[PDB]
Amino acid sequence: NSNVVTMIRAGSYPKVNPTPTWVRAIPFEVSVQSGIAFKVPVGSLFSANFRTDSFTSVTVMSVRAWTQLTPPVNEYSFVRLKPLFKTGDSTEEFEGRASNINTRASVGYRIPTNLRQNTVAADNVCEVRSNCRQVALVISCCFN
Amino acid sequence: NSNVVTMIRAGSYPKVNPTPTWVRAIPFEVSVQSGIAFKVPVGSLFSANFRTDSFTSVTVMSVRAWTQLTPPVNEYSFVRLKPLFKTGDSTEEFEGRASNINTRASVGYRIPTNLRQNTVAADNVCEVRSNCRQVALVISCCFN
Amino acid sequence: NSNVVTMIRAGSYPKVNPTPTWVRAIPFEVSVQSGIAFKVPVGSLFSANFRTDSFTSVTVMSVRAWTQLTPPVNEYSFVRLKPLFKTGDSTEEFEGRASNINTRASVGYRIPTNLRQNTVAADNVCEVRSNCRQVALVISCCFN
Amino acid sequence: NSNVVTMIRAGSYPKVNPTPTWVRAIPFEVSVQSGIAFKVPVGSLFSANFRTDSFTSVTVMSVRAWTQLTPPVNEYSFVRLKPLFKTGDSTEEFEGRASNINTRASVGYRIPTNLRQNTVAADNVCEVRSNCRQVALVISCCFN
Amino acid sequence: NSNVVTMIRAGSYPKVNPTPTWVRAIPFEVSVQSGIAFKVPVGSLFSANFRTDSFTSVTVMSVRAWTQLTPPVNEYSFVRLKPLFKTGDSTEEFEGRASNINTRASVGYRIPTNLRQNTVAADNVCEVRSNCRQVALVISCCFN
Amino acid sequence: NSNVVTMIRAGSYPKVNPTPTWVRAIPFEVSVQSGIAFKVPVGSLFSANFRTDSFTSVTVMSVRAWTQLTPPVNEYSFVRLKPLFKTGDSTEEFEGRASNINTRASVGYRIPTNLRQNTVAADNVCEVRSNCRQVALVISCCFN
Amino acid sequence: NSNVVTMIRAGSYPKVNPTPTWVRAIPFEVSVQSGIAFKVPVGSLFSANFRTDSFTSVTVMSVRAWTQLTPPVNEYSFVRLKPLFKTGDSTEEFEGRASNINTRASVGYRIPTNLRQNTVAADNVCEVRSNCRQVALVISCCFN
RNA sequence: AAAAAAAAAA
RNA sequence: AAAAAAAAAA
RNA sequence: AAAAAAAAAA
RNA sequence: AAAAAAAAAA
RNA sequence: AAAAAAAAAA
RNA sequence: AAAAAAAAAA
RNA sequence: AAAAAAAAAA
RNA sequence: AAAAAAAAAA
RNA sequence: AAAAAAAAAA
RNA sequence: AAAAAAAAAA
RNA sequence: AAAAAAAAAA
RNA sequence: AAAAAAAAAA
RNA sequence: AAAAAAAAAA
RNA sequence: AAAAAAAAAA
Ligand SMILES: [Mg+2]
Repeated sequence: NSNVVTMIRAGSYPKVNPTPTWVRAIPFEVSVQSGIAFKVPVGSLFSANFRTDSFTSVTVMSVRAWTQLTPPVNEYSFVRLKPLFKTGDSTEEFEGRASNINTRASVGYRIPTNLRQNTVAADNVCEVRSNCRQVALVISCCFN
Repeated sequence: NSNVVTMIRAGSYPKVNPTPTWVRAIPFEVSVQSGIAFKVPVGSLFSANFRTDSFTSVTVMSVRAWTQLTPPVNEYSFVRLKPLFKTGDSTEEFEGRASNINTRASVGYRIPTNLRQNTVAADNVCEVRSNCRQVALVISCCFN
Repeated sequence: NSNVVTMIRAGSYPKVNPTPTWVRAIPFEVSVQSGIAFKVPVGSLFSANFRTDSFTSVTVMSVRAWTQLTPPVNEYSFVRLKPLFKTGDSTEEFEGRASNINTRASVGYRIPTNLRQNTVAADNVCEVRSNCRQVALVISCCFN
Repeated sequence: NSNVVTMIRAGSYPKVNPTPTWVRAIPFEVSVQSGIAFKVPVGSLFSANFRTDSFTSVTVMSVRAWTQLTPPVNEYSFVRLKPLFKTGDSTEEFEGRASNINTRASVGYRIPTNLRQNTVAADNVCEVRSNCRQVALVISCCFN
Repeated sequence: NSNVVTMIRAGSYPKVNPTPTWVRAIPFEVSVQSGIAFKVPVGSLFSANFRTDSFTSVTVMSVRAWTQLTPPVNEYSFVRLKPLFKTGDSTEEFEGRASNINTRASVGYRIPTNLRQNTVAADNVCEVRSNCRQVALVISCCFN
Repeated sequence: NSNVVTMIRAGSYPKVNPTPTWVRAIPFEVSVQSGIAFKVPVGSLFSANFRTDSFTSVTVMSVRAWTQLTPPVNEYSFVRLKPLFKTGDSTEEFEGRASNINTRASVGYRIPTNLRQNTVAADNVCEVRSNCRQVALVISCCFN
Repeated sequence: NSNVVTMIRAGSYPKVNPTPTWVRAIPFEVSVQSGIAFKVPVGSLFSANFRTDSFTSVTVMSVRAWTQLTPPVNEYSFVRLKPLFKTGDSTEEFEGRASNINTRASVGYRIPTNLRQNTVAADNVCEVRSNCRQVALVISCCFN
């Protein structure tokens, strides 16, 4: 291959965009109480910690959740997700349970194309229920 | 295709990275004086205006330059690029000229693999000369 | 085939969901006045009569309508449907007419993928007009 | 694909059913005492928690069971299932044991076609034995 | 081919619609001031000048823009487009620049299927920025 | 498919037309006396009710007619169409009759290419005769 | 194709005929009394209402008949045709009956080649019988 | 499956 | 015969 | 797709 | 042999 | 079926 | 390469 | 894709 | 059409 | 050449 | 997919 | 990749 | 191996 | 030779 | 015979 700088024969000025979209997998944790649902706010996805603080909207594609701390004594971990939407909340309760007490439970759901509109910081993604005090989420989304 | 949320059968917690790399084409302008070379600082690529203020290093891959304002009366636009590098500056003067007084002049150079190390805000990309008072740059780079 | 119970060699505890989605064709009637349009509420679709009282949202896919009573003397039955949407109402008036006075008139419309968002009880599906005093609807939808 | 509503050329009024059947996998737990068998009532499957409170009969196809709490000290989890039938109870004791003390034990059984009649709330599905204080069941059935 | 009127053997009365949908490319102009973004209202698309005054909703599919007057002295024309959405505004700034001072600058963007819902007169399509005092827009859209 | 807005690399300003042509099937009704021909005016086709009030000309391609009310006692419906043209009226009498007293009569005629000139609101399409007091027309035409 | 008049290189004066033959399907109605046969006169086919008043002879090829008014209460329509010929009358009674009280009855017969001689106004085609007071006839014939 | 009108593309 | 939902399986 | 009547053509 | 108009057919 | 002049096209 | 108009030809 | 100048190689 | 980054899949 | 909307057809 | 035990069949 | 339930379709 | 976003190429 | 129940296997 | 740098070309 080349070992020196070489000339590019550029032409006209291209179409440009200083502030493009970005397809991402955002990891973050939320704290949960026993037997009480926690609504996950979209605003959690806008943070300098993720290089995403310059965005104001995001299109969520899929949501996956793991338990992040150990469960109560005698119990296996579990986590439930209930999808939420601005045009109408769901009542599905997708649930995963561990089969080894020392292991995370996990579950996720995919959002269909007809429901992939933008959300803003004030919106919510889903409700989380778990017998563990922390749940780790990984959300796949397109920032725009 | 599906019209409702569906279950994902997630497994172990994956490898994650909250602060990933980003391949970009960054557009910005600089002011140049007649007969005086202008050193383009790498720090210009780190700005909230480009969603890149969270990075501190970047690997520049190629530089393209267009004249941005009209040339002096009776002349055609021209722009020159001289590559700069921390381990040793170049003396090439890649030059483009307009063939129509009303049109931009353009030129670019590609940086070879063996010279694609990181730069930081205090470093310089290249020297620009032009008979126009502004030059528009589009730099292809990998933020990391 | 087997005539007795046989063992299943079950494995880890699976992903579960106690409240799944349901793809349905719901049949109900509405009362129509002459010359006056009737707005069909989405809330009609949530009812123990359909096994759907546990849902709060629904994604409507297609609407079909039939006249359910005889037309006025000398007339042939007709029915019109005007689609309604929360992001903006349509002005189409899909219309079916009977070619035999003793026969139902019918018409339907399909909602495109890009408009299949959720609707809740307070929302409306469409407007119905008819010269018959009742209209029977069958709505294809996904409860979620 | 289409971006707007389009007409459907509906025909005669179709055959309809407002209360269809539903093929389901229902997950619930039961409390078990040491040394004592627990009869699992069919009535557990009818509940608003499963969107099934509108059904009065169900045809059970297969039963699967997992231990839901940790076993006694020094022991590995186990669970046994004895199938029950209105025309005559079985004496099989399908049994699963854990090979890791921290792991659920599991077992299931399939009901043959010739024994898939309806069962109502007063009937029983099976007997459960376990050295763990709770057992999680998933039952595959057709509500009708 | 035939030179006279001939008979059609028509059948039963068909499904009809007196107010159908219309796929269109609407051309119009907006006035913009330097350094100020102009929000383009959807209501611009409803006008007798386009035969569209009888619609109240539209699904926007793509937006293209051109500069419509000459740029300031010594400058090349430019135009930026920032998409707007009811469910959440974007921060992209799609930009095109002229390479001959006597030529229009142009740029455009396409709206994805998941974001093609309806918009009414009070909604906005996008923000426009330019150094030219007028910008010509051509919007591909579906009136319904 | 794509889930976010993407750039279009627009070129030169295209050819545009804010007021285009429209191929339509227009349904309307006319009142008829027994034994008396009714001349159907072309102006019926220009109406806000059809989104056509901005057109002043139209090219009729085909005419189809149905009886719209029940026939006199003891009779079967019938309907006759006689084409009219500015350059010379026809004397054809295309006729349809019902074979069931409860059923619409219908007939149609196609206009040949050499006769597809423009007509204006003061022109006439055809003559209608029927033993029913109302006739329903569906005209296929091109508005220009 | 050509858009202007063009020359024909005509030759010798051709064979001509100002009064050609005409294959036609003539529709007309006759009045019938209960229990009485009606002889259909051939003269009914020579009329300005059919553009045939310039013919004095006709060759009848086939005869079809429909009932034209409702039958008496409780009865289904029927119609009978008995062919008549100048060289000798038939005694067949081709009959058709309705299977729905509201629909027309119909029947017809074909005249074989050996019997297709000319007929004039004073001749008869056939005898009609019917329990309906009017019968509609369509006769396929060659005017010469 | 072919065609006309409007839209969009390689 | 293809595709979407819930269930079951090699 | 075949046949009759009228028209036109290689 | 191909086409238009009227008629008839599988 | 080939060619020239004017027009129009993929 | 196909077509229209004028011309010319086997 | 072919050629010249400089460099490197099987 | 090939390659790099992020995302997603059999 | 493929697709959407309106129209027409075997 | 092959085999042993019990059952059943062309 | 095959089969059962509810939905939709050529 | 197929797809989306950003980049680059024939 | 195909199938059901129990057992054993690549 | 393949490649890099500079030049020139279809
Ligand atoms: Mg009937």
